[PDB]
Amino acid sequence: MSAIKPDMKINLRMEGNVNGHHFVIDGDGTGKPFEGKQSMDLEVKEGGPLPFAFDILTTAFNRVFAEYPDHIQDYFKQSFPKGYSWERSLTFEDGGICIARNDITMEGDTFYNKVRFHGVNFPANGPVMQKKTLKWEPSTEKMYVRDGVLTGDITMALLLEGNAHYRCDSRTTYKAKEKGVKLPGYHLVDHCIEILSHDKDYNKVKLYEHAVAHSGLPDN
Amino acid sequence: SAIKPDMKINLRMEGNVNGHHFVIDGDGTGKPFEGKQSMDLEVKEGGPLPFAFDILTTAFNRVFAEYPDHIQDYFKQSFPKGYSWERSLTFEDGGICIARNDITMEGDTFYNKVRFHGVNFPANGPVMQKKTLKWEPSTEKMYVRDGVLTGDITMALLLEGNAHYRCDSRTTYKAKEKGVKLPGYHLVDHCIEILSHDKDYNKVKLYEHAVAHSGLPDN
Amino acid sequence: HHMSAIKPDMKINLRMEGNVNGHHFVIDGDGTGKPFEGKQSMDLEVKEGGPLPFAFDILTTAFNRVFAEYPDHIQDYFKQSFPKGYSWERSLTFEDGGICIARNDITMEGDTFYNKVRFHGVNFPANGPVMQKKTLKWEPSTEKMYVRDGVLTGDITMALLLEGNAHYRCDSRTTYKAKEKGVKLPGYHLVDHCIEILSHDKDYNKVKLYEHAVAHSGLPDN
Amino acid sequence: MSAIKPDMKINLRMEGNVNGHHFVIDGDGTGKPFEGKQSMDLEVKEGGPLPFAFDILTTAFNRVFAEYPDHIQDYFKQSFPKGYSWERSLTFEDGGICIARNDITMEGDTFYNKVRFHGVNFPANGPVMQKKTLKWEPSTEKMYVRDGVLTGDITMALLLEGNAHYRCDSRTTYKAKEKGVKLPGYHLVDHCIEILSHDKDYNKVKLYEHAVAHSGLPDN
Ligand SMILES: O=S([O-])[O-]
Ligand SMILES: O=S([O-])[O-]
Ligand SMILES: O=S([O-])[O-]
Ligand SMILES: O=S([O-])[O-]
Repeated sequence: MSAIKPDMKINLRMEGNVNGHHFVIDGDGTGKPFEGKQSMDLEVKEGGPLPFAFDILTTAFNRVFAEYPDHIQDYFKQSFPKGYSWERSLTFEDGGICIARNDITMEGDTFYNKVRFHGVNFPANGPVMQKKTLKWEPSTEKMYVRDGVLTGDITMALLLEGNAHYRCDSRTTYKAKEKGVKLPGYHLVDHCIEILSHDKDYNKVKLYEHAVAHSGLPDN
Repeated sequence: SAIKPDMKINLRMEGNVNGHHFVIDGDGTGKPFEGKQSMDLEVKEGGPLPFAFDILTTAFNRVFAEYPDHIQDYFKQSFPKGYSWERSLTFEDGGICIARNDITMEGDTFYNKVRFHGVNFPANGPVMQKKTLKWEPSTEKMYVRDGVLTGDITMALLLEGNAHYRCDSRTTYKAKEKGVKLPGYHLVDHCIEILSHDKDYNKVKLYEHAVAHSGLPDN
Repeated sequence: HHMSAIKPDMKINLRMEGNVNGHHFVIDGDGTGKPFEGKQSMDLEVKEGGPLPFAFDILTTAFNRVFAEYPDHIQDYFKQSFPKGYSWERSLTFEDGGICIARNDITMEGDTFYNKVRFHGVNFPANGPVMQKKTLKWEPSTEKMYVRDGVLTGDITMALLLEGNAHYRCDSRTTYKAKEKGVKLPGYHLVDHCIEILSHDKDYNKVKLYEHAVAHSGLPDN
Repeated sequence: MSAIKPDMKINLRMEGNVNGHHFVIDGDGTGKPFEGKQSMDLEVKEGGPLPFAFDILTTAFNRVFAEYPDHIQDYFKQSFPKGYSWERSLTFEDGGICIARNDITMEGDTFYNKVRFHGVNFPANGPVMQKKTLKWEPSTEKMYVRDGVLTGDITMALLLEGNAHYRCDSRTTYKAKEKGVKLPGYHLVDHCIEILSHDKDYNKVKLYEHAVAHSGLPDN
């Protein structure tokens, strides 16, 4: 009966374009949906080595991996077996702007992800093209309903070389495939994403994320 | 050393939104180390306010935040000298607000010289029409930007009709005593609430609670 | 410093592949124009994805700055970018959250320019003017051309006229990069724009587009 | 039918607070409304010398000084003799944000301007606090009505040392004092502001503006 199982697999294919540079990246990972933890092994098939910081791709690599408590409606786990899809905009503080789409589907213990990524106006001397990023700092997403659609806004920062921070503002719009899926009320989703390991050219990447939902102070 | 477990709070706030001057006085208390604080507010001039009182609340001290041991408390170490902050509020309908505050301490009480200015609020907007309900809980991102500690918040106002209203805020904190160590990147959980008020919002009770943390998985 | 190889009467060969709100489409373009008068006209034709569930207007500026009246006192970065050609990247930010990215690779071969165009929009509200197709007209705008991070960049403040006398704000930044080296960067200058849909069918499967652009250096010398 | 003379005098006094620095500037000049030109001598009464770039203030130092054609409704000259007021937000690309107000009342032959200005969050090493600005480039104001109010949005740029540019996005709201003043349609207003002369620390500044209203191409 259960559409969401304790241990599930993740199959992902990304096709993208940043500043004209086409790229194709494959993923194959595992995760625990009810614990909000997933890990994935990536491998760029085309366009390696990448000319930009790999970090800007990480959040495009499923909120069905998040620990939802009882008092908050879990929109994403209720979206399967049919699945869902999202759209995202990434506005960086130095002009660089990205859009991204993902169409998620399920078969058995496996999620399938059709991911698209596009970025423009990234300056050559910028920390993205200079590859001076280190990690995404831990963040907190704001979930709320906007125009009948579950939307998530995140203020977010990249750690740069030299104790500097690089600002990125994101908006995601989630839409279930099935009709009649209960939209949740306002809530927060704490995030944490990390590159566990990589080779020199970032042709091989192991990514890990942890996400938890809550109602904020003083409920958490 | 300079901050007692219980403190008194005094706040004078003059402002202008859409050409409307106003003067508000605040007298309340709070326990800094526990991260909680309360305050009674009175519109001594400009009442009744033709705009939603909620936009003023965040202007009405991060020293009232529960900081752990593993995170540098830049605000509690800014005393007895005190500190200042500037702020910019950017609402989604075009309304822009700026604010500043000088925080001092003579004895056991906190003195706050706050100013507030807001422009370009739409007439039928949820602010000038008082369609707001409360500030939804948020998370401030603390990080050093150009040698100055900076807090950025994506906060949302709950409106009437189960709708939310966007506001992006950037605050720059500056300690008076030169030498106060800047903290690393960290988060500050926030929850603000109007506990009680009258019809025309002349007398208002405000309450806050702030907890600092390292985020996942250290929170 | 060399011959632009751009004759006063040029042709345009365009093909756009794009995605908006998950909806995929393919559009082809055929038109003519005069680079020295800063005027051009094109016949668009939705090959795939028709009919478009969104406003056609958001696509129109994606459908070449080589068609702009540049005075000889202002450096014409685009005309001197040929015969090698150039390419641009653009971000479109609407006031309701909708964000578009677009890029065009422009080449010249003989008498005709060629455009490989891509367009991507996200986060448009279901009841916004775009998805409801309540747009009417691109108001005349002025693009601010200047070198930024060693790259010629243009910033505009655009507005769509809606039904009911309302305006739909949009902020656009375009970056321009030449394929050949040695092309001189211009100083700050303005570019006046006026794009207009002259004719179309009901479902906008076939559209007739027109642009007129004139560069200048603002008051008082304009 | 508005009692606006071809040659008018301008009286002005600004009180402001940028970066915590309080200041007072007085202004006295003349202008030609139907030719859209105006000149003004400025004097720093308090706060001198200003620790920030003077250029960020000049845009605040009256749109009746704009040449309007006959096919465009001149909302500003139709607001007198009762006068009008405006509000403005200045958003810079580096985080610096300014608000500004002015109440304009006409007393016979002289225009009076009660101006207020406030600026926050300017980086210590930005071109403003370092005073690296050279001038405002000529721009174009997009006038249109939003929620029953005349509004102008401008993409303007400050020329910096080395011929770099410093972006600023601005929005102004105009409100006539008298009820039922006919709102104009979408039109453009070309601007140029130029500091003609100044003293060492900008305590005395000669300012000039030239504004012309039009309806864009091909009317240009
Ligand atoms: O970033 S780490 O905590 O996964
Ligand atoms: O803690 S308060 O929200 O009751
Ligand atoms: O308008 S002034 O810059 O000649
Ligand atoms: O160029 S005219 O047709 O707007």
